[PDB]
Amino acid sequence: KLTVYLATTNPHKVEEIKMIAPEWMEILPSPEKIEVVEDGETFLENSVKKAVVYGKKLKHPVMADDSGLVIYSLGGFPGVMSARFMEEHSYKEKMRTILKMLEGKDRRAAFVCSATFFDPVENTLISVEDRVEGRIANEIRGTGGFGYDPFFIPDGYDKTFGEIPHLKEKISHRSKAFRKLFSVLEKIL
Amino acid sequence: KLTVYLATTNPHKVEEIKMIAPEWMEILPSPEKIEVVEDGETFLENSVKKAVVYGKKLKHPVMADDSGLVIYSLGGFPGVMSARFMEEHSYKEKMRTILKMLEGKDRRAAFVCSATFFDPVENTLISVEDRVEGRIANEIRGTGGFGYDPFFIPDGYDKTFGEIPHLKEKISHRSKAFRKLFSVLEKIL
Amino acid sequence: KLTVYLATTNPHKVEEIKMIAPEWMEILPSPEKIEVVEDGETFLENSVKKAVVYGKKLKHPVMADDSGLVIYSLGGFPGVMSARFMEEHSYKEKMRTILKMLEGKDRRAAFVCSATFFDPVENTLISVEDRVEGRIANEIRGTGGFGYDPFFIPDGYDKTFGEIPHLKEKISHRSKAFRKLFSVLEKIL
Amino acid sequence: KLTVYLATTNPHKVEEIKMIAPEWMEILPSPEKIEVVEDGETFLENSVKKAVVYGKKLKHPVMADDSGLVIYSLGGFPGVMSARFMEEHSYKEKMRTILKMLEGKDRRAAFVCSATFFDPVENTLISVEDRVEGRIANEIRGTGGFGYDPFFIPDGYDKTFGEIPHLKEKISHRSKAFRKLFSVLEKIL
Repeated sequence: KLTVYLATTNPHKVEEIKMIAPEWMEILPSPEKIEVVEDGETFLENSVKKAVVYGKKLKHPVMADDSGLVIYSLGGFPGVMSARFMEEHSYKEKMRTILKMLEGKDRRAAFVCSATFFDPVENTLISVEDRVEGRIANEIRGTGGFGYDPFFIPDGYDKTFGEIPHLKEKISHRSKAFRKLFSVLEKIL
Repeated sequence: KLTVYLATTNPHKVEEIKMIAPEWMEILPSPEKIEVVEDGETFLENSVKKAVVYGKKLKHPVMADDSGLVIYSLGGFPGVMSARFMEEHSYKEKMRTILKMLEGKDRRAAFVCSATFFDPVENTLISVEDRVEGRIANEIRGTGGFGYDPFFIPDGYDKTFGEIPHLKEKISHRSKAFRKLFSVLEKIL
Repeated sequence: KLTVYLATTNPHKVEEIKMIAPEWMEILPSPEKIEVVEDGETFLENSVKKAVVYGKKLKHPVMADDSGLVIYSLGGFPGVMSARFMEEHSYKEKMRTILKMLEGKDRRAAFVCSATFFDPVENTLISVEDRVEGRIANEIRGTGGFGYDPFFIPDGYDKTFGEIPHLKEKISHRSKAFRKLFSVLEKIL
Repeated sequence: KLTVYLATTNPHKVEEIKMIAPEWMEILPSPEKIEVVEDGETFLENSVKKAVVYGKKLKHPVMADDSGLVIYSLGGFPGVMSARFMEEHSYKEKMRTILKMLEGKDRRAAFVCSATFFDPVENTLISVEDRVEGRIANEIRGTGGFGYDPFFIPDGYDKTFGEIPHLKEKISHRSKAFRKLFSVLEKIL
């Protein structure tokens, strides 16, 4: 009933969103990789920018995601630099480095997702945020998920998202933010 | 029940929004004039920018408005330059100049408003657009309203908004866009 | 000695710049048309933005030009909107429309050019501006040059740049701005 | 001959720049602290942005400095985030944390400075960059200078800038970048 483009060519993000989409939404990947300067100070600003840039180009409803790992004891690092930090290195190398940063520090953290819908015909924009609170593990565990998953333990669990990646579908920042978005869209469309 | 700041110090805009607010919303003017570079290509982009800048500063829910006159035969001019065009001149001078531009041209036009709500605590942003279609009068008539009102005739009428300013409350771009916003907020908050 | 790309495919700008380039500089139009959102409030900001985006992509020295017509009695219009104003219409139609706007007004104006050099390897950026003062003619005359040239008469002359395009090399905003830029470069290279 | 405002109240930058300024230039810290969103991906973009915003407001020539520490094995971190990284913590804590990140890694680094002059009356903008190559020490040493100075050892020396701050005037990124800028200015003023 509604076909919507995603404003990301990140395969892990497309998979994760497709698997929680409502029965009434056909989610397609953008058929063009569009350049976006992601220079927002916050996830919301980057999610909105991407949504707007893709929507103006495609002239069709789009959704975007800007997301990140926030470690409270490190001033919220890496945050909006989650991908850009050590971007030519593997996530395993990034996690080993961040584990060294946290020696002697409080390990509380969150993954945060800002999910944005833009219809460029009507000029309706809806952006909502959600998060999964947790803590950084003391070592990397598992190879499931992607990115920082193998050292993030969600609230309520003792295993990392690398160890129990199936739980992302229920409790991740992305699943929660996009379900929050879908709920709004069900009300207003 | 909800106190919301407006992200505009324009007195005419504050009046117009206050008079259509729902009984559950207390609308206050921003207690600080905040500088915003309005460099968006579209009303939506400027409405979002203002909402975000004020919201991040005030740390409290805000709404913004970016609005303009769009004349189809003049490529949509003045559009986002509605205020900036001849800004040191009176609106009477602006209208006399635009009347000369339109000699021999189709007079169809619209006022367009993008109304944006941002809650910077939750990071929820909602933006919606609406419009009042009409035509440019052949001369300036009346002193009601503000800005280009005295030469804009809405669809369904033969008088300008300068002549019948009371109708803005029912049919203007601003009344319609903000009511559309309020409707969404009633559903999701 | 120095090959430089120009951040425009506007053939008139290319020709105009090539015709005053010093013997030590080879000028090439950019072989890739790079998208830049030209949202600067001034010619300098748009010129810098173009230089930086193009240089970052090309990884080679570039120059950029942002130029426009500034009519003082119209608050500086069209200014940075010189191209975007009625962009789907011919400059002939844009001039006819502007002539109607100017009836009864002061007719003084200037063309303004901001010329920018950027070397992305060294991270050296140099931007200089110049202008040619004049007046708007009562009618369009000549087909020489480009853009608004056929209704702009430079001080010291009674013919438009449409009529005397050969004089642009000597007196235009673009010739003066670029010569100023090349002078700087000659000193510091 | 020329009075110039500096677009910073950082007293160390002020002192450092004043101590190498030529006899013909009077440097004044900006008497108004002007808000700039420093969202550039590079030092040059942030330096230019600051120069332009401050100059537009002050309506007088200004210079700006955007500088940072670039550690190559950390993908160039902290880079443009040099200040923003753990901004609520002391540089001592930031250095301790970075030391932990670097355990077992290549320890090469550079300080980089982009120095920009802007004359808003003429619309002349000049930006030049320089750097000092070095390595990160195994421990924090000295309290001289500012920021990351106490764990950065410039090539040719065995002491940190914390230990030998007097040498910054001669060899630092900021001294070289500004001297390069003043050389240009001496030629073209």
